[PDB]
Amino acid sequence: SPEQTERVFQISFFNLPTVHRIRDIRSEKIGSLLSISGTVTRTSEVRPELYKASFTCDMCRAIVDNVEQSFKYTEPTFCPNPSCENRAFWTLNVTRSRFLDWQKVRIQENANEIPTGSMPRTLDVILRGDSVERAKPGDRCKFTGVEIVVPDV
Amino acid sequence: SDEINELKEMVKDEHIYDKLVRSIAPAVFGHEAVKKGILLQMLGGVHKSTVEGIKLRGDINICVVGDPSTSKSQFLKYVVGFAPRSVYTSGKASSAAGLTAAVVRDDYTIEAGALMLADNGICCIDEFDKMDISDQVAIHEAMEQQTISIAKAGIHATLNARTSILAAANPVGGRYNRKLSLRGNLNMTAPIMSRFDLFFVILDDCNEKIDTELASHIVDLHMKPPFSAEQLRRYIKYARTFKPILTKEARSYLVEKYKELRKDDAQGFSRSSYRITVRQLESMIRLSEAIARANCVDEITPSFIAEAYDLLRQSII
Amino acid sequence: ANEGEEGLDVFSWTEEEEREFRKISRDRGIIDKIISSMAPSIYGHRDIKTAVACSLFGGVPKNVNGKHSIRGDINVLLLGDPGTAKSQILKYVEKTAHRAVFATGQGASAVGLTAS
Amino acid sequence: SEIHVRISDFPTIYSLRELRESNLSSLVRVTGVVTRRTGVFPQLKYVKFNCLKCGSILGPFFQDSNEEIRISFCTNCKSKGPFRVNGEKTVYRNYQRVTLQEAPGTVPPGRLPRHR
Amino acid sequence: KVDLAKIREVAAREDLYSLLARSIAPSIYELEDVKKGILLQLFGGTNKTFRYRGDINILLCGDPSTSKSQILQYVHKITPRGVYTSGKGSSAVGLTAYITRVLESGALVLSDGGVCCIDEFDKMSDSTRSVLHEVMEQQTISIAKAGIITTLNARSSILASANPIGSRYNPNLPVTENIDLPPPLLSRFDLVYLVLDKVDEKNDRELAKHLTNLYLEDVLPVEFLTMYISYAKEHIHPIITEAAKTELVRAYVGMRKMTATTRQLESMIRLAEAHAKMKLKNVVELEDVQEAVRLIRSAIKDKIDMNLVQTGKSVIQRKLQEDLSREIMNVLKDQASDSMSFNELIKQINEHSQDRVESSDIQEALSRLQQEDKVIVLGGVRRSV
Amino acid sequence: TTLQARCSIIAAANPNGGRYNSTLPLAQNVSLTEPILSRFDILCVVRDLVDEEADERLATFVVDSHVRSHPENLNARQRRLQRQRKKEE
Ligand SMILES: Nc1ncnc2c1ncn2[C@@H]1O[C@H](COP(=O)(O)OP(=O)(O)O)[C@@H](O)[C@H]1O
Ligand SMILES: Nc1ncnc2c1ncn2[C@@H]1O[C@H](COP(=O)(O)OP(=O)(O)O)[C@@H](O)[C@H]1O
Ligand SMILES: [Zn+2]
Ligand SMILES: [Zn+2]
Repeated sequence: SPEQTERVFQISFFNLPTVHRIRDIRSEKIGSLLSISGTVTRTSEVRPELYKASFTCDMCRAIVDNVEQSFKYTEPTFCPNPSCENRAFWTLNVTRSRFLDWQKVRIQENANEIPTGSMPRTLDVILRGDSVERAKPGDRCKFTGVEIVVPDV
Repeated sequence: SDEINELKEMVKDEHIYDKLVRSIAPAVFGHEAVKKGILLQMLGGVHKSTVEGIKLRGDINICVVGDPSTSKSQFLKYVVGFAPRSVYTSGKASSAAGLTAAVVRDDYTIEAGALMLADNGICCIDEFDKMDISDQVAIHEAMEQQTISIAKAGIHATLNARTSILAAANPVGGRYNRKLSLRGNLNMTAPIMSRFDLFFVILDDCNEKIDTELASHIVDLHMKPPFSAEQLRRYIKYARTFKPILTKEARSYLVEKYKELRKDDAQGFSRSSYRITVRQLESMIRLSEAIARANCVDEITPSFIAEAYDLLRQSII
Repeated sequence: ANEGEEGLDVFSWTEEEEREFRKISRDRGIIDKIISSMAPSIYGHRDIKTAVACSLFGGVPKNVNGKHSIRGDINVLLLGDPGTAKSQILKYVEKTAHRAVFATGQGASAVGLTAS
Repeated sequence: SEIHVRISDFPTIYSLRELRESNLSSLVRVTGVVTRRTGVFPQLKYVKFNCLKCGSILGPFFQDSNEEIRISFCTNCKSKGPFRVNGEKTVYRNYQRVTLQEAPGTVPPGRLPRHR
Repeated sequence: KVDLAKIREVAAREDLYSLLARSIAPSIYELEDVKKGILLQLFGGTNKTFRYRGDINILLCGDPSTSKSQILQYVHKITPRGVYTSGKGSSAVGLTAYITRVLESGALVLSDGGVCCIDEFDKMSDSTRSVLHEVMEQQTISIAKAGIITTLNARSSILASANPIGSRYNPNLPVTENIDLPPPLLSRFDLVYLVLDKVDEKNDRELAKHLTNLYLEDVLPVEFLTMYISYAKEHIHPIITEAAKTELVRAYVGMRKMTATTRQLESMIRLAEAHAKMKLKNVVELEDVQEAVRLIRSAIKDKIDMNLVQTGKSVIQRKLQEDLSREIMNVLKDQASDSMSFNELIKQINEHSQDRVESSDIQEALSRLQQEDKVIVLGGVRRSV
Repeated sequence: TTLQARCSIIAAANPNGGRYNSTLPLAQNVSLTEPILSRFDILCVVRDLVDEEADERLATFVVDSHVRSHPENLNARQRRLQRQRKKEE
């Protein structure tokens, strides 16, 4: 077994004192530990995220690895070889880079907390790592984790 | 750790059969034979695959016929809320197609029917008499071959649906008539009647003592059991782990008792077996396997086949 | 469900299999062996097994001078009482034929068959 | 000119629902039904191009049938230029995409299929 | 935009029954049994689990000109939770959960513990009857569409108002066969109220005078009713005593030997539970049991003869089967072939056997004989054996 | 479009009333008409007749098949193939 990578430890914090509704979600508490009860409408394909990325320079074949992609696919700017002056045209290393599972499940609030004459508000929930394919659509279910904000890619 | 010792003290009991036929549906008063049949549906037979590729049904299908106040639907609620992978449905209609897979424009896709959602489980069907003719001809393949084959427009497939059927069908035209035959009171035809494993006729008789005891019992569940539900589930799953095997004397008793069954169904001059078929022979071997699973033994005694023939003799009249 | 056929094409053959075919084809009574071996899990029904063997092997389609066409396949109807294992023969032909399509009841449309 | 090998009977069968990140860059055995099949298309097995400003030609690069070969520069000039296919050495191979939907008897009952 | 002592002071009065009975519908003077049935639906039974539904169900059978949609509007305004909908307006799977755009679900799950008031209840489609069958029985809707399986708790009390076909209907022949609704729905309604009545010029002058008194001139308040139901439904938990079960079982014995089912008994149980919920005593006394027996007795005033089957039709079907067997025997004596045309044989059977009946009854008896396999049908052709 | 569908059609039908009548001809036994019956080359009629000895051998065969097809009856795959061939001989 020659291939040995760093283990991607995932930390799960459950049993919060309170649970939030989708209607109760405000933007003042992003990056905070929240628990949300809801019903999944549809689930997405278990797809690979580019978690840790490695790239090669096309000029001098220098290697830059551990590039982190937050929300868009990014390439390194400065070539680490001081003799080379490359700025663009970086080739991705598919084998060397480390990937993670991704799933985007879309949830809405339950029919018990839906008020009179309202369409249900929706929310996208990201499952990564071990938690992929755990939630099936149409189930009353509680997700505990992080409220995040995503930009227009 | 304690549950395996509890299971060990279950399997060494002297009267396992009576405890298991009394533990099924404790809220429902009476009808111990229907509880025995429902228990045998929860245990069931073993699936067999012949080396010629021919599949043999291991599932058990009960039809319960009775007056409009006989707690057939209470049995249906008990089986749905108790047994895993169980689906309640109405036989008359449902949203889109019920009990059948439907094609949907979105290019067509398959919506699973209530038979498909009860995969390796129990599909409790209410109002089974007024079911649709497409549902009739899909059930005609769905019981035995355990598949529904749909070839519509651009999409063709076969869909495996391993499902044991519990149905509760009211007699058409009112209550059950005791003078008529059991075939006369139901809307089903011959082949779908022969596809059912066993039948249970229950009547709403009008006597003083039975009515007073039933009424006191049903008010005794309003603000007033040999095995618990988890205990029953553990023992039933342990019986599902058993795969019983036959003996030679069991084969001899089964062929002689199939001779006795085949003799007694003669329709006079026509020499026609209107109800007793080979499906009754597969019914007897499935009920013998279920009863051998009930006592948690690996072999079928000829007494088990005798009890199975007693069950078919109760269902035949 | 059988995991014993190891290969990309189950209906393919090797040269030794062709030699065994030529060996067993010259045996007198191979017709009765094929008929008795067709659906082995079903007892009796010699007419059914013979008709299924005839439909499964089939005749020869003919083209006369580029002007006339003769159908070569054989279509077999099984009419019978329930509980006579009519559908298990159909499932055996599904296992046995090189290409096999199934349809039943109201679930087969007019354009689910033919083409749409 | 070239021979190809079809590897048969991989002992691990993975459905489309069970594919994860650990199975990338590896052989997978997938059961599924084909719904959409495109036509036969010729594809350049080796792509080569002519730089217009320089006399040197770009070397032939093998096509991986996933993404086009990214031409950052030329072998004589270190900048992008006009590139078009030379007829000196061209090799064509067949290419066809199929939409492999999961089989409806394989999926959990009532769920959605997966497309790869 | 745009305490509980008031509950306790009317809880101690002994005249709160007629007070709340005239408070719910002050405009309608008659049908006090109808308003007390709707009142006991607002109170309802307790949610029991170990599950049985505690809510009573009311179907109003009456003429459209007789005021019933006013009562539906009033029970909509009184209730804390509840939705008024029209039967002609919503059908198919509209009243239950349907996939749109998300899952936009209907009123049968949005009104948990409340009243769903369906006007023009005769125009339910067959899919909607099948949905409503598990609404009454399972108190839980369940669908499986677009990869979404949902099992949603209905737990709703239904109030329906039905329309007879065309004219008002005579009381001599039973009214239930006029109503287009299937008898599986009628067997699950706890209370049916015949709103049909005839003019007798007694209070119709009073109705016209007080109806014009809103033009000539300009009991508990509705908000007090709303908080009273909201306090009674969750903060009050009645219990069943061992004493009242004896009067319950002898009342059921009296009903059965008069005609009754065990659904009627369990309706008495939940009705007495709802009356104890109204009285805020947290105990089921004697009096609510006899009140529930009286109300269900008045409902059955209007061997159960359900499934839209009267025993006279149930015996004349077999009589026509015997007459068709005799006609087939006469045809077999006349000719060797037993196959005959349906119209000519039906006309001969109608002319020769007995008085004139429907032509559908003879072919229904022949379909019965198809089920018993005595006679074979082709198509038509009817071959006797 | 003139497609080719060289199909061998194997159909399984039922008689009228659920059971075949031996004293009646084939035409009113089936719900099929003359042209759909006319293309079919071999039409196998099966009658479930009660016999004192055919039911015996049929019952013995079916019970022995249920015994034989039960799951509880040099490597693993080689001996599995060997015992499957021994079972099917
Ligand atoms: N013997 C009994 N024991 C317990 N409950 C009963 C019994 N008989 C009737 N019931 C109650 O009465 C109801 C009878 O309804 P049921 O006969 O199932 O209607 P249907 O015949 O239309 O399905 C059930 O819900 C059940 O709770
Ligand atoms: N030799 C046989 N003759 C008749 N039936 C058999 C025989 N062997 C097995 N069977 C039974 O026939 C059943 C399948 O019958 P099927 O073809 O579905 O009936 P139908 O002909 O009404 O469709 C199987 O469950 C099997 O147990
Ligand atoms: Zn560089
Ligand atoms: Zn260049």
